Amino acid sequence: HAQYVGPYRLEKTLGKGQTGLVKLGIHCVTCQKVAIKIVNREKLSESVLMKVEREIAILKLIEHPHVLKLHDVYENKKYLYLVLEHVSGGELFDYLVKKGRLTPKEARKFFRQIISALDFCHSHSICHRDLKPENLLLDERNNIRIADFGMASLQVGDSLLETSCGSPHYACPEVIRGEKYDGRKADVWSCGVILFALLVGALPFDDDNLRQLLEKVKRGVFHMPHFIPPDCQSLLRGMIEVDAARRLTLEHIQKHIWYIGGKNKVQIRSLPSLEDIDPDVLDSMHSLGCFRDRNKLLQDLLSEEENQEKMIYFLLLDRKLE
Amino acid sequence: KKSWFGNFINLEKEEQIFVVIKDKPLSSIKADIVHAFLSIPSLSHSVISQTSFRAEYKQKPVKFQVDITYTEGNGIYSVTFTLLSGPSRRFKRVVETIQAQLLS
Repeated sequence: HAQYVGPYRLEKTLGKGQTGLVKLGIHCVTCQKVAIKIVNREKLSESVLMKVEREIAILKLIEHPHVLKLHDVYENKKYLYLVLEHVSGGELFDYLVKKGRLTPKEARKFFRQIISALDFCHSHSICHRDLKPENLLLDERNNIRIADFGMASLQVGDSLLETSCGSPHYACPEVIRGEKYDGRKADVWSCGVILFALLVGALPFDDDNLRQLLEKVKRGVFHMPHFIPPDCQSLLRGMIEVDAARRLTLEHIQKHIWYIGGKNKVQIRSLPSLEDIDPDVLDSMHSLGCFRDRNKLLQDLLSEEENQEKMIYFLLLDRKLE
Repeated sequence: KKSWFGNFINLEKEEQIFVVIKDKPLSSIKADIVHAFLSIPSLSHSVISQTSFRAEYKQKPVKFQVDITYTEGNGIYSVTFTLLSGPSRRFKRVVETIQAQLLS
Protein backbone atom coordinates (compact mmCIF):
# COMPACT_ATOMS: atom_id res chain seq x y z
CA HIS A 1 0.00 0.00 0.00
CA ALA A 2 1.36 3.32 -1.26
CA GLN A 3 3.48 5.65 0.90
CA TYR A 4 3.43 9.42 0.34
CA VAL A 5 5.58 12.42 1.15
CA GLY A 6 3.08 15.22 0.78
CA PRO A 7 2.03 15.03 -2.87
CA TYR A 8 4.84 12.66 -3.87
CA ARG A 9 4.15 8.98 -4.24
CA LEU A 10 7.20 6.90 -3.21
CA GLU A 11 8.41 4.40 -5.78
CA LYS A 12 11.72 2.67 -6.38
CA THR A 13 14.98 3.22 -4.57
CA LEU A 14 17.55 5.16 -6.59
CA GLY A 15 20.31 5.14 -3.96
CA LYS A 16 20.88 3.12 -0.77
CA GLY A 17 23.26 2.73 2.19
CA GLN A 18 26.16 5.19 2.43
CA THR A 19 25.31 8.68 1.13
CA GLY A 20 21.83 7.74 2.34
CA LEU A 21 18.59 6.23 1.11
CA VAL A 22 17.05 7.89 -1.94
CA LYS A 23 13.64 7.23 -3.44
CA LEU A 24 11.89 8.21 -6.63
CA GLY A 25 8.89 10.39 -5.90
CA ILE A 26 6.03 10.97 -8.32
CA HIS A 27 3.77 14.00 -7.90
CA CYS A 28 0.23 12.60 -7.71
CA VAL A 29 -1.27 15.42 -9.81
CA THR A 30 1.52 16.59 -12.12
CA CYS A 31 3.31 13.22 -12.55
CA GLN A 32 6.60 15.07 -12.17
CA LYS A 33 9.64 13.18 -10.87
CA VAL A 34 11.68 14.08 -7.80
CA ALA A 35 14.43 12.37 -5.79
CA ILE A 36 13.62 11.96 -2.13
CA LYS A 37 16.53 11.53 0.26
CA ILE A 38 15.41 9.89 3.48
CA VAL A 39 17.38 10.79 6.59
CA ASN A 40 16.94 9.45 10.13
CA ARG A 41 16.73 12.41 12.50
CA GLU A 42 16.56 10.60 15.86
CA LYS A 43 20.18 11.39 16.72
CA LEU A 44 20.31 14.92 15.26
CA SER A 45 20.06 17.66 17.90
CA GLU A 46 17.75 20.64 17.50
CA SER A 47 20.49 23.19 16.96
CA VAL A 48 21.96 20.97 14.26
CA LEU A 49 18.56 20.83 12.58
CA MET A 50 18.01 24.58 12.90
CA LYS A 51 21.46 25.37 11.43
CA VAL A 52 20.75 23.10 8.47
CA GLU A 53 17.30 24.62 7.90
CA ARG A 54 18.82 28.09 7.77
CA GLU A 55 21.26 26.97 5.05
CA ILE A 56 18.59 25.07 3.14
CA ALA A 57 16.36 28.17 3.38
CA ILE A 58 19.03 30.06 1.41
CA LEU A 59 19.49 27.21 -1.12
CA LYS A 60 15.75 27.12 -1.70
CA LEU A 61 15.98 30.77 -2.76
CA ILE A 62 18.95 30.73 -5.12
CA GLU A 63 19.53 28.93 -8.41
CA HIS A 64 22.63 28.02 -10.34
CA PRO A 65 23.08 25.92 -13.51
CA HIS A 66 25.35 23.47 -11.64
CA VAL A 67 23.61 23.21 -8.27
CA LEU A 68 21.03 20.45 -7.78
CA LYS A 69 17.78 22.10 -6.81
CA LEU A 70 15.85 21.41 -3.58
CA HIS A 71 12.06 21.74 -3.62
CA ASP A 72 11.15 21.11 0.05
CA VAL A 73 11.82 19.26 3.26
CA TYR A 74 9.28 17.10 5.08
CA GLU A 75 9.60 16.06 8.71
CA ASN A 76 8.18 13.55 11.15
CA LYS A 77 9.48 12.16 14.44
CA LYS A 78 12.02 9.76 12.92
CA TYR A 79 12.76 11.07 9.42
CA LEU A 80 13.58 14.08 7.34
CA TYR A 81 12.52 13.75 3.68
CA LEU A 82 14.58 15.98 1.40
CA VAL A 83 12.72 16.51 -1.86
CA LEU A 84 15.21 17.19 -4.62
CA GLU A 85 15.38 17.65 -8.33
CA HIS A 86 15.68 14.38 -10.24
CA VAL A 87 18.48 14.03 -12.79
CA SER A 88 18.90 11.21 -15.27
CA GLY A 89 22.61 11.17 -16.13
CA GLY A 90 24.19 9.16 -13.31
CA GLU A 91 27.50 10.23 -11.76
CA LEU A 92 30.46 12.12 -13.22
CA PHE A 93 32.84 9.31 -12.15
CA ASP A 94 30.79 6.69 -14.01
CA TYR A 95 31.91 8.66 -17.06
CA LEU A 96 35.56 8.75 -15.92
CA VAL A 97 35.43 4.97 -15.50
CA LYS A 98 34.45 4.40 -19.13
CA LYS A 99 37.29 6.66 -20.28
CA GLY A 100 39.86 5.74 -17.64
CA ARG A 101 41.05 9.33 -17.70
CA LEU A 102 39.86 12.65 -19.11
CA THR A 103 41.37 14.91 -21.70
CA PRO A 104 42.78 18.09 -20.09
CA LYS A 105 40.21 20.11 -22.04
CA GLU A 106 37.37 17.89 -20.94
CA ALA A 107 38.64 17.98 -17.36
CA ARG A 108 38.80 21.79 -17.61
CA LYS A 109 35.14 21.89 -18.78
CA PHE A 110 33.73 19.99 -15.79
CA PHE A 111 36.21 21.76 -13.47
CA ARG A 112 34.88 25.19 -14.49
CA GLN A 113 31.31 23.99 -13.89
CA ILE A 114 32.25 22.96 -10.37
CA ILE A 115 34.28 26.07 -9.46
CA SER A 116 31.45 28.21 -10.75
CA ALA A 117 28.90 26.42 -8.52
CA LEU A 118 31.23 26.62 -5.50
CA ASP A 119 31.83 30.33 -6.10
CA PHE A 120 28.10 30.97 -6.36
CA CYS A 121 27.31 29.03 -3.15
CA HIS A 122 30.22 30.51 -1.20
CA SER A 123 29.22 34.04 -2.10
CA HIS A 124 25.83 33.19 -0.54
CA SER A 125 27.66 31.80 2.55
CA ILE A 126 27.02 28.16 1.67
CA CYS A 127 29.96 25.78 1.82
CA HIS A 128 29.75 22.14 0.82
CA ARG A 129 32.22 20.77 3.43
CA ASP A 130 32.04 17.22 2.08
CA LEU A 131 32.44 17.43 -1.68
CA LYS A 132 32.77 13.94 -3.22
CA PRO A 133 32.29 12.16 -6.57
CA GLU A 134 28.84 10.90 -5.42
CA ASN A 135 27.79 14.58 -5.20
CA LEU A 136 28.71 15.26 -8.79
CA LEU A 137 25.65 14.33 -10.82
CA LEU A 138 25.07 14.65 -14.57
CA ASP A 139 21.92 15.96 -16.21
CA GLU A 140 20.34 15.33 -19.61
CA ARG A 141 23.08 17.34 -21.39
CA ASN A 142 25.96 15.95 -19.32
CA ASN A 143 26.23 19.13 -17.27
CA ILE A 144 27.23 18.78 -13.64
CA ARG A 145 24.65 19.38 -10.91
CA ILE A 146 26.25 19.25 -7.46
CA ALA A 147 24.24 17.46 -4.76
CA ASP A 148 24.26 18.07 -0.99
CA PHE A 149 25.19 21.70 -0.47
CA GLY A 150 24.15 22.58 3.10
CA MET A 151 23.75 18.96 4.14
CA ALA A 152 27.11 17.95 5.65
CA SER A 153 25.60 18.06 9.16
CA LEU A 154 22.82 15.66 8.32
CA GLN A 155 25.43 12.90 8.36
CA VAL A 156 23.44 10.66 6.05
CA GLY A 157 24.84 7.28 7.01
CA ASP A 158 24.83 3.69 5.79
CA SER A 159 24.46 2.27 9.28
CA LEU A 160 22.34 3.28 12.25
CA LEU A 161 25.07 1.94 14.52
CA GLU A 162 27.97 3.65 12.74
CA THR A 163 28.19 7.46 12.59
CA SER A 164 28.92 8.80 9.09
CA CYS A 165 32.36 10.47 9.09
CA GLY A 166 32.67 11.97 5.60
CA SER A 167 34.92 10.62 2.86
CA PRO A 168 38.53 10.97 3.93
CA HIS A 169 39.96 10.58 0.40
CA TYR A 170 38.58 14.01 -0.52
CA ALA A 171 38.89 15.79 2.86
CA CYS A 172 41.43 18.48 3.72
CA PRO A 173 43.71 17.78 6.70
CA GLU A 174 42.01 20.36 8.88
CA VAL A 175 38.69 18.51 8.45
CA ILE A 176 40.47 15.19 9.13
CA ARG A 177 41.92 16.55 12.39
CA GLY A 178 38.54 17.80 13.66
CA GLU A 179 39.82 21.38 13.84
CA LYS A 180 37.92 24.57 13.24
CA TYR A 181 38.20 25.28 9.55
CA ASP A 182 37.14 27.53 6.72
CA GLY A 183 34.55 25.63 4.69
CA ARG A 184 35.60 27.57 1.59
CA LYS A 185 39.19 26.33 2.02
CA ALA A 186 37.98 22.75 2.55
CA ASP A 187 35.90 22.85 -0.66
CA VAL A 188 39.00 24.09 -2.55
CA TRP A 189 41.08 21.13 -1.33
CA SER A 190 38.31 18.65 -2.15
CA CYS A 191 38.02 20.29 -5.51
CA GLY A 192 41.76 19.80 -6.20
CA VAL A 193 41.50 16.09 -5.34
CA ILE A 194 38.56 15.66 -7.69
CA LEU A 195 40.41 17.48 -10.47
CA PHE A 196 43.45 15.23 -9.92
CA ALA A 197 41.10 12.24 -10.28
CA LEU A 198 39.62 13.60 -13.52
CA LEU A 199 43.04 13.99 -15.06
CA VAL A 200 44.74 10.89 -13.73
CA GLY A 201 42.00 8.28 -13.23
CA ALA A 202 43.37 7.58 -9.75
CA LEU A 203 43.47 9.31 -6.35
CA PRO A 204 46.39 11.38 -5.00
CA PHE A 205 45.97 9.73 -1.56
CA ASP A 206 44.97 6.13 -1.24
CA ASP A 207 45.83 3.20 1.04
CA ASP A 208 44.48 -0.17 2.19
CA ASN A 209 45.07 0.90 5.78
CA LEU A 210 42.83 3.68 7.05
CA ARG A 211 45.31 5.12 9.56
CA GLN A 212 47.95 5.25 6.81
CA LEU A 213 45.54 7.01 4.48
CA LEU A 214 44.94 9.69 7.14
CA GLU A 215 48.69 10.20 7.58
CA LYS A 216 49.12 10.63 3.81
CA VAL A 217 46.33 13.24 3.73
CA LYS A 218 47.85 15.31 6.59
CA ARG A 219 51.26 14.98 4.93
CA GLY A 220 50.02 16.28 1.58
CA VAL A 221 52.70 14.43 -0.37
CA PHE A 222 51.46 12.77 -3.58
CA HIS A 223 52.99 11.81 -6.95
CA MET A 224 52.22 14.25 -9.78
CA PRO A 225 52.09 12.24 -13.03
CA HIS A 226 54.48 13.74 -15.58
CA PHE A 227 52.03 13.90 -18.46
CA ILE A 228 50.04 16.57 -16.59
CA PRO A 229 51.06 19.94 -18.07
CA PRO A 230 53.22 22.11 -15.74
CA ASP A 231 50.71 25.00 -15.34
CA CYS A 232 47.97 22.56 -14.50
CA GLN A 233 50.31 20.88 -11.98
CA SER A 234 50.94 24.18 -10.17
CA LEU A 235 47.18 24.69 -9.92
CA LEU A 236 46.72 21.21 -8.40
CA ARG A 237 49.53 21.95 -5.93
CA GLY A 238 47.99 25.30 -5.00
CA MET A 239 44.68 23.59 -4.24
CA ILE A 240 45.98 20.44 -2.59
CA GLU A 241 48.02 22.53 -0.17
CA VAL A 242 48.24 21.49 3.48
CA ASP A 243 48.74 25.00 4.86
CA ALA A 244 45.20 26.38 4.75
CA ALA A 245 46.69 29.90 4.81
CA ARG A 246 48.63 29.35 1.59
CA ARG A 247 45.93 27.26 -0.12
CA LEU A 248 44.51 28.98 -3.22
CA THR A 249 41.25 30.91 -3.00
CA LEU A 250 38.57 30.60 -5.66
CA GLU A 251 39.43 34.04 -7.05
CA HIS A 252 43.05 32.97 -7.61
CA ILE A 253 41.87 29.68 -9.14
CA GLN A 254 39.72 31.51 -11.68
CA LYS A 255 42.68 33.80 -12.57
CA HIS A 256 45.05 30.84 -13.04
CA ILE A 257 46.29 30.51 -16.63
CA TRP A 258 45.22 26.88 -16.83
CA TYR A 259 41.71 27.75 -15.64
CA ILE A 260 41.48 30.47 -18.30
CA GLY A 261 42.82 28.31 -21.13
CA GLY A 262 44.60 29.80 -24.13
CA LYS A 263 42.07 29.51 -26.96
CA ASN A 264 41.27 33.25 -26.83
CA LYS A 265 23.15 38.45 -6.93
CA VAL A 266 21.55 39.58 -3.67
CA GLN A 267 22.90 42.85 -2.31
CA ILE A 268 23.11 42.92 1.48
CA ARG A 269 22.45 46.37 2.86
CA SER A 270 22.01 47.07 6.56
CA LEU A 271 18.76 47.64 8.44
CA PRO A 272 18.99 50.79 10.59
CA SER A 273 15.54 50.57 12.23
CA LEU A 274 12.85 47.98 12.85
CA GLU A 275 10.47 50.30 11.01
CA ASP A 276 12.42 49.51 7.82
CA ILE A 277 11.95 45.76 8.23
CA ASP A 278 9.33 44.22 5.93
CA PRO A 279 6.51 42.57 7.93
CA ASP A 280 5.56 40.18 5.14
CA VAL A 281 9.17 39.04 4.81
CA LEU A 282 9.36 38.76 8.59
CA ASP A 283 6.33 36.45 8.60
CA SER A 284 7.80 34.21 5.91
CA MET A 285 10.92 33.93 8.00
CA HIS A 286 9.05 33.37 11.26
CA SER A 287 7.24 30.39 9.71
CA LEU A 288 10.54 28.43 9.93
CA GLY A 289 11.35 26.40 13.04
CA CYS A 290 14.86 27.84 13.08
CA PHE A 291 13.30 31.27 13.72
CA ARG A 292 10.80 30.59 16.53
CA ASP A 293 12.50 33.40 18.46
CA ARG A 294 11.02 36.52 16.80
CA ASN A 295 13.13 38.93 18.85
CA LYS A 296 16.38 37.06 18.25
CA LEU A 297 15.67 37.31 14.50
CA LEU A 298 15.20 41.08 14.78
CA GLN A 299 18.43 41.38 16.73
CA ASP A 300 20.12 39.37 13.99
CA LEU A 301 18.81 41.68 11.26
CA LEU A 302 19.53 44.90 13.16
CA SER A 303 23.10 43.95 14.09
CA GLU A 304 26.14 45.07 12.08
CA GLU A 305 27.56 41.60 11.36
CA GLU A 306 26.74 39.81 8.11
CA ASN A 307 24.84 36.60 8.87
CA GLN A 308 22.51 34.09 7.21
CA GLU A 309 19.47 35.84 8.71
CA LYS A 310 20.26 38.89 6.56
CA MET A 311 20.96 36.69 3.54
CA ILE A 312 17.52 35.12 3.78
CA TYR A 313 15.83 38.48 4.44
CA PHE A 314 17.29 40.18 1.38
CA LEU A 315 16.80 37.14 -0.82
CA LEU A 316 13.15 37.23 0.21
CA LEU A 317 12.91 41.01 -0.08
CA ASP A 318 14.23 40.95 -3.65
CA ARG A 319 11.99 38.00 -4.47
CA LYS A 320 9.22 40.39 -3.37
CA LEU A 321 10.27 43.24 -5.67
CA GLU A 322 9.25 41.28 -8.78
CA LYS B 1 4.77 14.77 7.79
CA LYS B 2 5.13 18.55 7.95
CA SER B 3 6.64 20.74 5.23
CA TRP B 4 9.40 23.13 6.30
CA PHE B 5 8.84 25.58 3.47
CA GLY B 6 5.11 25.48 2.86
CA ASN B 7 4.59 28.91 4.42
CA PHE B 8 7.92 30.36 3.41
CA ILE B 9 7.93 31.10 -0.31
CA ASN B 10 6.18 30.07 -3.51
CA LEU B 11 8.56 29.50 -6.45
CA GLU B 12 5.82 28.11 -8.69
CA LYS B 13 3.70 30.18 -11.11
CA GLU B 14 0.62 29.07 -9.19
CA GLU B 15 0.25 28.94 -5.41
CA GLN B 16 -1.16 25.51 -4.59
CA ILE B 17 -1.79 23.14 -1.74
CA PHE B 18 -2.24 19.42 -2.31
CA VAL B 19 -3.92 16.88 -0.07
CA VAL B 20 -3.85 13.13 -0.68
CA ILE B 21 -6.95 11.27 0.50
CA LYS B 22 -6.56 7.56 1.26
CA ASP B 23 -9.82 5.80 2.11
CA LYS B 24 -12.79 7.83 0.82
CA PRO B 25 -14.85 7.59 -2.37
CA LEU B 26 -15.45 10.72 -4.47
CA SER B 27 -18.83 11.28 -2.81
CA SER B 28 -17.34 11.46 0.69
CA ILE B 29 -14.60 13.79 -0.48
CA LYS B 30 -17.07 16.23 -2.05
CA ALA B 31 -19.26 16.06 1.06
CA ASP B 32 -16.27 16.90 3.26
CA ILE B 33 -15.44 19.94 1.13
CA VAL B 34 -18.97 21.29 1.07
CA HIS B 35 -19.34 20.82 4.84
CA ALA B 36 -16.12 22.78 5.32
CA PHE B 37 -17.40 25.52 2.98
CA LEU B 38 -20.71 25.89 4.81
CA SER B 39 -18.88 25.81 8.14
CA ILE B 40 -17.22 29.02 7.02
CA PRO B 41 -19.86 31.77 7.21
CA SER B 42 -17.80 34.43 5.40
CA LEU B 43 -17.23 31.98 2.56
CA SER B 44 -19.56 31.40 -0.35
CA HIS B 45 -18.87 28.76 -2.99
CA SER B 46 -20.33 27.39 -6.20
CA VAL B 47 -20.01 24.17 -8.22
CA ILE B 48 -18.12 24.53 -11.51
CA SER B 49 -17.62 20.88 -12.43
CA GLN B 50 -18.34 17.35 -11.27
CA THR B 51 -14.86 17.52 -9.70
CA SER B 52 -14.26 21.21 -8.95
CA PHE B 53 -15.49 24.18 -6.95
CA ARG B 54 -14.91 27.90 -6.71
CA ALA B 55 -14.99 29.70 -3.39
CA GLU B 56 -14.57 33.24 -2.09
CA TYR B 57 -13.66 34.26 1.47
CA LYS B 58 -14.42 37.88 2.42
CA GLN B 59 -9.24 44.33 2.46
CA LYS B 60 -9.27 41.93 -0.52
CA PRO B 61 -11.34 38.74 -0.82
CA VAL B 62 -9.56 35.44 -1.25
CA LYS B 63 -10.76 33.70 -4.38
CA PHE B 64 -9.71 30.09 -5.07
CA GLN B 65 -10.51 26.83 -6.79
CA VAL B 66 -10.74 23.27 -5.41
CA ASP B 67 -10.09 20.31 -7.75
CA ILE B 68 -10.41 16.58 -7.08
CA THR B 69 -8.41 14.25 -9.33
CA TYR B 70 -8.02 10.45 -9.36
CA THR B 71 -4.50 9.11 -9.00
CA GLU B 72 -3.60 5.66 -10.31
CA GLY B 73 -3.03 2.73 -7.97
CA ASN B 74 -7.98 0.44 -4.89
CA GLY B 75 -8.60 4.18 -5.23
CA ILE B 76 -6.61 7.17 -3.94
CA TYR B 77 -7.59 10.80 -4.61
CA SER B 78 -5.95 14.18 -4.42
CA VAL B 79 -7.49 17.58 -3.76
CA THR B 80 -5.81 20.63 -5.28
CA PHE B 81 -6.34 24.09 -3.85
CA THR B 82 -5.45 26.90 -6.22
CA LEU B 83 -5.28 30.57 -5.21
CA LEU B 84 -6.84 32.77 -7.90
CA SER B 85 -6.54 36.15 -6.17
CA GLY B 86 -6.29 37.55 -2.66
CA PRO B 87 -3.70 37.39 0.17
CA SER B 88 -1.77 34.11 0.56
CA ARG B 89 -1.95 34.15 4.33
CA ARG B 90 -5.75 34.08 4.46
CA PHE B 91 -5.78 31.46 1.70
CA LYS B 92 -3.48 29.15 3.67
CA ARG B 93 -5.68 29.49 6.75
CA VAL B 94 -8.93 28.69 4.96
CA VAL B 95 -7.28 25.71 3.23
CA GLU B 96 -6.03 24.43 6.61
CA THR B 97 -9.59 24.17 7.95
CA ILE B 98 -10.90 22.50 4.80
CA GLN B 99 -7.94 20.14 4.81
CA ALA B 100 -8.61 19.29 8.44
CA GLN B 101 -12.14 18.26 7.53
CA LEU B 102 -10.82 16.20 4.60
CA LEU B 103 -8.35 14.37 6.83
CA SER B 104 -10.95 13.59 9.48
